[PDB]
Amino acid sequence: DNSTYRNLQHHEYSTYTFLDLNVELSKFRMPQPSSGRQSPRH
Amino acid sequence: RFRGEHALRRYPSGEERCIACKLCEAVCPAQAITIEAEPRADGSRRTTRYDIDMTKCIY
Amino acid sequence: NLIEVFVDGQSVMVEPGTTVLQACEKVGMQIPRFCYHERLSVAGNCRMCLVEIEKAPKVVAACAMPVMKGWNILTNSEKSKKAREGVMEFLLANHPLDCPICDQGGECDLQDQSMMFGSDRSRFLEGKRAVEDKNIGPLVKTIMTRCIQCTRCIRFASEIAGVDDLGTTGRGNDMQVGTYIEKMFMSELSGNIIDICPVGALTSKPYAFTARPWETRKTESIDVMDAVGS
Amino acid sequence: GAGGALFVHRDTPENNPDTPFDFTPENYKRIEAIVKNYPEGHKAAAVLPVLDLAQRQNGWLPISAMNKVAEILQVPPMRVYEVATFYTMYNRKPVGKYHIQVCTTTPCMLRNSDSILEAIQKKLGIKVGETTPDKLFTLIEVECLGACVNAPMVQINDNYYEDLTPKDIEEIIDELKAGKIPKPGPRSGRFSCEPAGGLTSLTEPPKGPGFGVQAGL
Amino acid sequence: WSSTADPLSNLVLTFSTKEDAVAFAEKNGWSFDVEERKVPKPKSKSYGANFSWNKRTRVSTK
Amino acid sequence: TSFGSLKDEDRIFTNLYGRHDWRLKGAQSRGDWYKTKEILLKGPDWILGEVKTSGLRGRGGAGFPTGLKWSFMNKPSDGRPKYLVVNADEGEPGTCKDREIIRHDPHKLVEGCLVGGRAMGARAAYIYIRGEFYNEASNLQVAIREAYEAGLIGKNACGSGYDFDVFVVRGAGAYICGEETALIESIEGKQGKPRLKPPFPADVGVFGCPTTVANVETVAVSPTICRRGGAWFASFGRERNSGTKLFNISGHVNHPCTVEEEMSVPLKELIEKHAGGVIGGWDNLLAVIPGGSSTPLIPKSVCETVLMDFDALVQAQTGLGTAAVIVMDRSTDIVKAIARLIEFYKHESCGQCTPCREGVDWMNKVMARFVKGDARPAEIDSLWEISKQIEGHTICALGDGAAWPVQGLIRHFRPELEERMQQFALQHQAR
Ligand SMILES: Cc1cc2nc3c(=O)[nH]c(=O)nc-3n(C[C@H](O)[C@H](O)[C@H](O)COP(=O)(O)O)c2cc1C
Ligand code: SF4
Ligand code: SF4
Ligand code: SF4
Ligand code: SF4
Ligand code: FES
Ligand code: FES
Ligand SMILES: [Mg+2]
Repeated sequence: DNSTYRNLQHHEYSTYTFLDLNVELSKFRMPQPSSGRQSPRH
Repeated sequence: RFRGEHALRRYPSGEERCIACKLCEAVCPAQAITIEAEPRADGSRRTTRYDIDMTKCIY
Repeated sequence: NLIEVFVDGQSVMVEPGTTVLQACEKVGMQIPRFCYHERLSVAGNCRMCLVEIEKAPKVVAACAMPVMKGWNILTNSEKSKKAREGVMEFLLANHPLDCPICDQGGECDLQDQSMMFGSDRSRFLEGKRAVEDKNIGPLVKTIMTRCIQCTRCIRFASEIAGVDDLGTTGRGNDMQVGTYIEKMFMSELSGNIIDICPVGALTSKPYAFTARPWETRKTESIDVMDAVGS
Repeated sequence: GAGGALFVHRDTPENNPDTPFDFTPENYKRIEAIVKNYPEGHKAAAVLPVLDLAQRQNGWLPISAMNKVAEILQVPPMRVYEVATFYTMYNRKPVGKYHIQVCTTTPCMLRNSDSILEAIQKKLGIKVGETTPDKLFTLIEVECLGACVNAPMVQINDNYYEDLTPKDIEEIIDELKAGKIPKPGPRSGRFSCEPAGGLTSLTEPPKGPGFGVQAGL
Repeated sequence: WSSTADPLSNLVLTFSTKEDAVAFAEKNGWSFDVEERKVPKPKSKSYGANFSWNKRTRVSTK
Repeated sequence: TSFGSLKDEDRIFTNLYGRHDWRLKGAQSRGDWYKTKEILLKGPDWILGEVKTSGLRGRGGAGFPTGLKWSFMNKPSDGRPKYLVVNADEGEPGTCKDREIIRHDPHKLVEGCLVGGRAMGARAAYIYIRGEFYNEASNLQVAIREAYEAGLIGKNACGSGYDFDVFVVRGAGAYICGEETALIESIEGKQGKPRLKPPFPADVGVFGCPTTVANVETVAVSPTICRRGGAWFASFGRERNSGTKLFNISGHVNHPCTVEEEMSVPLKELIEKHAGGVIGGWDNLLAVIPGGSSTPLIPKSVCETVLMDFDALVQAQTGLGTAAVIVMDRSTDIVKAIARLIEFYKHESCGQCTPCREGVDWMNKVMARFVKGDARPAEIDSLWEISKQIEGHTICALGDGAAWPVQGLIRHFRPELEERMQQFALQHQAR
C-alpha cells in the first residue's frame, strides 16, 4: 500500500492540458467584480 | 616643466586631441581662450574656433 | 487637521499624506534625488533619498514615505550620509567617463550631487557596462551608456504626453530603456524628456556640442509660437 | 556572465511585423477563458497567460505574435515587449524542438552537474548556447528548477528528468531523437523526493477522517 | 569676438529682499521693474495612487 | 527539553512521497475536507484565534505571525473585493517542499485556501505557481476541478453559504516574481518588480484590492490546525517556534530527501537520521546552508549543536528561511559555491534599485576574481562594505539576501580567501 507511486497520471499531459482544464472550469466560476471602467486608459 | 608658446596636439593617427570641452576656457584666469564648437561632418565633437590672445595670456 | 512632525528637531505642521521629502522641503531642506519628480508619479527606485528616522533602525525612502505623527527626520545623520555615499558609489561605478564630451557638462545632477553628497574616490576595480545607443528621432539624441535607469522618461512619456512607447526591456544589470524597436518618439512635448533626464543620456540634438552652461546668459522672456504664452 | 541575447529587436525577413501569426480558433476559446479570470477593467492581467499561449502555439514569440497579443488585450505593445523581455521562459528567438535546460546552481552543482552538461555537449556536439544543425535540440543552463533533492536534473519541454547520470541523460537524448517520449522523474530507482535508502517516515497507513479532531471545532 | 559698449552688461547685484533691492534702485536713481517671486505650489503625492482599483492614476509600468 | 522524533500520526503532510492517491477520494480517505462547513460556520474570528494560539509563523522565508497577518486582513470591507494569493513560485535554491505539497496534496492546498479565504473575508484565491511546475499546476487544476464538481468550493462552498473562487495563475521564470509584491505585479500582467511599502498588501494589493499573500505550506497547514486544535500545534516545537516543518536536505549528503519534522529538531540529528549523514561521515562536514541561498552559511563548529529553528539559527548569525539544508563536505570549493550563489542572485535581480542592480553585479565580479585568487587581501573588507551598502538600502529583500551569503563566507572562511590570493600571487611571482 506504501510501495507504488500513484502520481502516474502526469505522464500523459500535453501542451494544452492546463488551458483546457481552465476552459472546463469556466462554468463553475462566479461573476467577476467590475471596477466601473473598461480600462485604466478609459 | 617650462611654459612657453602654446600648441594644440594630435593623436598618433593625426586626429586632434581637443574635444571642445571648454575646461581650459573655464579655468583660464586671464580669459584669454575663446572656443566655439559644433558637430563635425562625421559627428565628432570638435572645435570650429579656438583662439588664444597671447597679449592677454599670463602663461 | 495638520499633524506635527520634526525635521532635525524643528517642528513642522504638515497635512496627512505629506512625505518626508516634502516635509523637509517645508523646513527648507532639499533631499537629494534622481528618480523623483514632483510633476510625475512616485517611483522610489534610485534609493538616493534615503533618510533616517529618530528611532527607526532602517532608512526610509523620503520621496515615497508618508510622515507619521511625531517623527524626527535626521537629514544630516551618519546613516543618511553613508546611504547617500553608497548609492552614489553604485551609480558612478557603472557610469562612463564621458564628462568632457557630454552636453550635460556643468548642469548635471550626477556631478553636482556627487560633489555634494558622495565620496571623492572610487573603489571600482572592474570593467564597466557599455550600452547600445537607440534612435528616437531627429530632436532627442540618446547616449544610453549614461542612463542611470531612473525611469523619469517612461513616467513622463506615459502620464504627461499620453505616449506609452518607452519602457524597460530585460532585467538585472542589463536592463535597458528604449522602445525595443526602431520607433521614433515624436510628440509635441518631446523635449521635456531632455529637460527631466538628470544625466546626459537624453540630450538636445540641435544644441549638441555648441555651448556649456556657465557660458550662457539667461534672459527671461515668453513664447510666441502659440497663444498659450509659455 | 553575459547572457548573449540582446534586448533590442531588428527587423529581419523571418521576424518582422508582417510575419504571419494569428491564434487558432481553439486558442481564441482558451484566450476567452483566460481573460474572464480577472475583474472587469483589468483585462491587462492576461498578458502573461496569453503570451505563453502564443509561444505554446508558435514554438517561440515573433514580434508579430507580441503585437497580436497587445491588440487582443488592448494593452500597449511596449508593455507586451516589457513582459516578454523580462520573463526568461519566453523564446524571442527560434528554438530547437527539444529545449534542454540543465540546472547549474549550487545544490545541483555540488552533485556532478558538470558531468551531465559535458555528456549532453558530447552527445549532441553543440555548445551550451547553440542548436543542433537539424533544429532538433537546444541546450542552455538555468538556475534552480525546484528539484534540488533530485539533483542533478534537466528540464526538456516542461518535463523533469531527475537524479541523472551521464548514461541516463544519453539514453534520454537517444529516446528523444528516435521518436519516443521518455518518462519524466528520477532515474535512480526513486519515485519522488523520498530517501533512497528507505522510508524514514510515513511508514504506517494514514489516519482516517476525524482522527484527532477538536471538541467543538 | 563679441564687442560691447555697455558698462553695465555684466553687472548683477544680489539682495536678500525685494524691499532692499527696490530701495537700492531708488536711491541710485535707475528705473526698475519688479517681478514677484514664483514658488512651486504644494502637491499631493501618493505612491499608493499608482495601484488604484478604479481610478486612472494606475500606472501601466514601473 | 528535546525535540524531534515526530510521529507519522502527527505529521501533517501525509501522502508525501506520493505513495497514496492524491485525488479527492484519497484526500478524503485521510482527514482532508472534514467538517469544513463547521469551520466556516465558526467563522473568521474563531479561525484567526486558532491560528494565533497555534503560533504558526510564515513558512516561505521571513517568519512572521500568520495570525497577525490575517488579522491585518480582517478589517471591515469598503466596497472592494478581497483576495488570498497563495505563493508557489518556489525559486529559492534548495527548496522543493512547495512542489511536493502541490503535486501530492493539492486538496490539502485547496481546503487551506478556502479556510484562509473565509478567515480573511476573501472572495477569491489566486494560486501563483511558477511556470516550470507545469505538471504540478496541471495536478492542481485537476484537484480544483474535482473540488468544484463536489461542491467543496465555488458557490455555497461546503454548503455554508460562502462563495469562494480558486484560480491558478502560472508565472514565467522569475525568482523575483516569487516575492510578494512582485507576485502581485506579475498577476496584474506587469513586469514583476516589487513595490514599496506602504501601501501594504492588506490595504492595496492585487488590482488595488486588499490581498493577503501566504505560502503554500502555511495555507496547507491552516485547515489541519483548524480541525485539530492549535494547542496541539503549539505543543509541537519550542515556545515561539511551534509546529512541524518540511526540511529539504540536499547537497553532499548520502540520501538527499524531503522530510517532515518538529520545529526545533537539531540539525545534526536531522541530517544523521533522515538523510544518512554527510557523505564521508560527520567528520567530513565543511559547511551547511540551513535556509536556502539567502541565509548565510555556518561552519561545522556551529552545526555540531544547533537547532533547526528560527531563533536558534538567528542566534547563530543565520536564519531558518525555507529550511533548505544544503550540505557541503570538506572536498568542496566553498568560495566557488558562494560565487555560484552570487551569480544566481545577479541573474535573478530585477534591476529596479541601483543598490541591488549595480552592487550585486559588482559583487559577482569581485567573487569571480576571488575564486581564482586574482585579488588582494584588502578587497575582502571592501567586499564586506559594499555588501553592507546593498543590505537595507533596497526596495525588497533580494538585495539583503544577496549580501548575507557573502557576509557568511567572509566571516567563516576568510583564511581560505587569503590563502587563495597568496597562491595566485605566488603563481604570478614565478614569471
Ligand atoms: C515560494 C516563495 C518564494 C519567495 N521568494 C522570495 C524572493 O525571491 N524574495 C523575497 O524577498 N522574498 C521571497 N519570498 C517571501 C515573500 O516575500 C513572502 O514572505 C511570502 O511569499 C509570504 O509570506 P509568509 O508565507 O511567510 O506569510 C518568497 C516566498 C515564497 C513562498
Ligand atoms: S576645450 Fe580645452 S580643455 Fe577641453 S579638450 Fe579642448 S583644449 Fe583641452
Ligand atoms: S551624465 Fe553627468 S556624470 Fe555622466 S558623463 Fe555626463 S556630465 Fe558626466
Ligand atoms: S534615459 Fe534619463 S530619464 Fe530615462 S531612465 Fe535613463 S536617466 Fe532616467
Ligand atoms: S532589491 Fe533587487 S530584486 Fe528587489 S526590487 Fe530592488 S532591484 Fe528588484
Ligand atoms: S528620489 Fe526617492 S528613491 Fe529616487
Ligand atoms: S539547485 Fe538545481 S533544481 Fe534547485
Ligand atoms: Mg538631459
